[PDB]
Amino acid sequence: LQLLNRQQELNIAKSSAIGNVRIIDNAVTDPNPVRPKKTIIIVIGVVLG
Amino acid sequence: ISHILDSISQNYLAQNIARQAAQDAKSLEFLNQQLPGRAVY
Repeated sequence: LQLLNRQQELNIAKSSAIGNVRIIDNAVTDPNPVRPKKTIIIVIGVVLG
Repeated sequence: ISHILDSISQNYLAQNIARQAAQDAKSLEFLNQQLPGRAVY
């Protein structure tokens, strides 16, 4: 019976299994592209010219 | 803005006191799913 209780506890622990890792924010895309940086490219064009 | 900041603080509080109980909550969930010699019960 002691081994039965230990087996049940191990079943619970195996199934729960919550890890030390947490997904806080799932991935969502920023709708504003990060490339190309249009303003800095045009400014660099002006200054280089 | 004060209503928003109070909401932020309360959401943070609830998130913290839910993460603390998360492991025991999932253990209890699986135990409820696991309830079907009688000493083990």
